[PDB]
Amino acid sequence: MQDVKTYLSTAPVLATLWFGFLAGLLIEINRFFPDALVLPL
Amino acid sequence: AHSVKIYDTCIGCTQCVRACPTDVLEMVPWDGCKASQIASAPRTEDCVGCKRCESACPTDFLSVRVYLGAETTRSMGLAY
Amino acid sequence: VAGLTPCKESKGFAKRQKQEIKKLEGRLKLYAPDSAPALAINATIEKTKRRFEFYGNQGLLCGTDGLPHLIVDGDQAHLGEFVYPGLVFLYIAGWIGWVGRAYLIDVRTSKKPTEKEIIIDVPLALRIMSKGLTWPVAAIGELRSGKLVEKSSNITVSPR
Amino acid sequence: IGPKRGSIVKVLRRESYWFNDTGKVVAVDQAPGVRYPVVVRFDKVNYAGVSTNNYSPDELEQS
Amino acid sequence: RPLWLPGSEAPKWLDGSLPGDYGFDPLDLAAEPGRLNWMVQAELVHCRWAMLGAAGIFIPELLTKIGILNTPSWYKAGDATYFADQGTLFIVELLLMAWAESRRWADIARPGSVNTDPIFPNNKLTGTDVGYPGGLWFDPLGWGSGSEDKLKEIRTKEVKNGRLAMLAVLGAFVQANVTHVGPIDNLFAHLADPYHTTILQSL
Amino acid sequence: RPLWFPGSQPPEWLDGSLPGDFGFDPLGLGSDPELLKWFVQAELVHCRWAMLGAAGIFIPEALTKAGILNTPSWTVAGDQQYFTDATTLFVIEIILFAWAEGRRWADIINPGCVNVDPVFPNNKLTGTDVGYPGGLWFDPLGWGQTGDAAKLKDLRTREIKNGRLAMLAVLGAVVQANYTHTGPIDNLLAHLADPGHNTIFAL
Ligand code: CLA
Ligand SMILES: CC1=C[C@H](O)CC(C)(C)[C@H]1/C=C/C(C)=C/C=C/C(C)=C/C=C/C=C(C)/C=C/C=C(C)/C=C/C1=C(C)C[C@H](O)CC1(C)C
Ligand code: SF4
Repeated sequence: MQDVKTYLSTAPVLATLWFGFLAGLLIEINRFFPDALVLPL
Repeated sequence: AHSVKIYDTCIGCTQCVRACPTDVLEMVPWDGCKASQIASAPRTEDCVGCKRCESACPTDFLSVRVYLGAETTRSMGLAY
Repeated sequence: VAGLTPCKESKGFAKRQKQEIKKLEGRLKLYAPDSAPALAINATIEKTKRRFEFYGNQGLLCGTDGLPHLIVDGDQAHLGEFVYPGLVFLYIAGWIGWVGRAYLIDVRTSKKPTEKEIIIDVPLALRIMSKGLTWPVAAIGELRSGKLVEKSSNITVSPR
Repeated sequence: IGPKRGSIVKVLRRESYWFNDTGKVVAVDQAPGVRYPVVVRFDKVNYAGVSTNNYSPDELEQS
Repeated sequence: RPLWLPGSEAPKWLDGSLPGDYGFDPLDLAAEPGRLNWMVQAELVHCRWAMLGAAGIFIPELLTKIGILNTPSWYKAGDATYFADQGTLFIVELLLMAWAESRRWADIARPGSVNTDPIFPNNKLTGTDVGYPGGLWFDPLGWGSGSEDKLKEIRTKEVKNGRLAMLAVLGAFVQANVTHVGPIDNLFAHLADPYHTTILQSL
Repeated sequence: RPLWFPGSQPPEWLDGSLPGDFGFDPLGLGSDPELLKWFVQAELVHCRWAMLGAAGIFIPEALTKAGILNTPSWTVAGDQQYFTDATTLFVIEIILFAWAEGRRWADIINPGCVNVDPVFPNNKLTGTDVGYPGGLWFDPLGWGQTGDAAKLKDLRTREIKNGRLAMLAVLGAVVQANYTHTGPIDNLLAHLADPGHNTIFAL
């Protein structure tokens, strides 16, 4: 974890973990709030 | 043919001569560096123009500089 | 506005709702009514009917094509088409731009500044990703204090 | 000659990659006749990949 | 001193002199030199406008619930007619806000400069600290002077009552947006069924 | 020193100083000393929540089978209707555990800082180790504060090993409900009748 977490903090893994979370969030926004063309707020 | 010019920023690192594939460059004595030598191009008519010397020059910006001018059968690299 | 009828009273927008369910109802005719693929088309129809009842209730403008058009001029009726989600976007996009700028300042004053960009320091990153919440007050604050911009005497400029 | 060894200088040479960039002086040659005696080391490489270059004292100022 | 978070180091800019200092700058919005002078003046108008805001949002609505004023709700008070036009009262306010805030703007920029009267210069404000304009027009009872330990307590009481009013007024705003009921009735609907009148039930 | 794998050499990071240390680290995730103190703190609240979990899964369902109580099964206990809705039961609990675990978050980061009661400063916790807070609210009998360290380590070892049996049990109750669709007390009595056949391979 002095070097395992260093590998986990690298540029491709952190891009995979962020965009996995980012596309995971935007899909789950698009399930409970789908077809969103106009922001009502 | 091609005009190879050496400027006073040269440190005499000799690697422009070592990268030369047609024996254009040679190291002459000089008083402007720690190595006390600068490059020169006496056989610049034999220059193909490949700029291997410019790729091997560590000085920023380059001390050896090759200007592609009139091209003859020396600087075209032909065998026919 | 701009020759566009509202979508709640548009006959072309109601025609597209009619011909979309009818396309999905004819897809439902070749399945059993309690089958698993028929539940997906039944959920598709309720997703379609939720969509058309949402577009008409937001004051969207529908043209002669029966399609909702966005007015991006800054109309008081049409704020949620461009102005409201644009300010929502620029806050999020400025959040990305402020925590990436503040990370580079935090790693430029380090021992090996290039190893902190291939290997992103997550305790250093996550302590300023929270700090990107209040970024218009920190970007114009750095603009007014002169820390946002660099003077041109310390900027690498290609020669003329 | 030179400003100082181990000092921070800014390059005034137009054709260098490190123009208006902070550099650290590592060696100044005190031999007469040398055109570019001050050896400045930079934290960033150029396109050739090197960070060591020789400049005259007229092309540097202390910053 | 007590802090906003136990076990957390206080920031170097918030040193504990300022009344109401609990080391609460997690996002570093007052780090810069010369910036914390602007953010106290910003806190002081916002806290005093919110205590003016909370006395006009909750107190006339509470007395409407008792029924001794019959004042309309604050979010429908812009639709109410008066002796003046509602659009006209905006610009007459910001001509009077152009005077009152620009006199306040010069006090933050150049302290000790605009304490004198523009017309009759014998009338001078007795306030010494920035943001505390002591004088006959603003502090006629003379409660803003005394010992520094005594003055820090009453300046701590402005902002602790002021930060509550800011949270209050920000609460009434969102309550009137998603529930469309005035906030004294939101309190009285929370003392009847507290577990069924919650922000998740009101969405 | 008892060890999980008696031929194996124990790891360097597991020196036996921790309670319940048997050298079990084949993946070596506790190699970092800073991450080991976090994982011991993670294992403590995992142990005590599972023992509190096992007393709400296996204790009242044994009383449900014996007819002592008419409580529902643990899988369908959240589906039941209460006086507070289960969506807004969470945000009451989340608010109440932002003070319970958020103040516990400071003790892991900064030891000896949240041991003083903020409302009344005279009240304090009689605890010196991270993860064992002590005081009247958490150790009212004083058994966890002993002068001798060998008995104190064994009692903390007794706490861990009672915990990790329940973390097998609550995980065991989860997979039994997913596989058998039956309460784990009823899975025990089905297994106590014919243990040769009534197993995971009974399908
Ligand atoms: C505290 C630990 C514990 C205990 C005592 C039980 C007990 C029981 N389980 Mg089991 N189980 C456990 C955890 C536990 N399990 C775990 C962690 C899992 C997830 C893999 C499951 C998943 C599981 C399934 C899916 C099923 C059972 C079933 C059963 C019963 C039949 C035995 C069998 O087939 O075992 C199967 C055992 C396993 C799959 C895992 C082995 C259990 C642990 C990890 C090993 C032993 C630990 C420890 C030494 C036990 C001490 C016992 C001591 C108190 C006497 C029996 C009553 C079956 C049933 O309902 O019977 C009718 C059933 O179908 N178990
Ligand atoms: C250490 C190690 C070493 C190296 O590292 C490697 C490895 C292998 C990785 C390792 C190991 C690991 C493991 C074994 C793990 C596991 C864990 C678990 C299972 C946990 C649980 C844990 C668990 C837990 C907490 C639990 C909890 C519980 C709860 C809350 C419950 C609750 C409840 C109740 C009461 C009843 C009701 O009616 C319902 C409910 C509501 C449901
Ligand atoms: S490679 Fe460049 S610096 Fe080296 S001797 Fe040749 S011209 Fe001079």
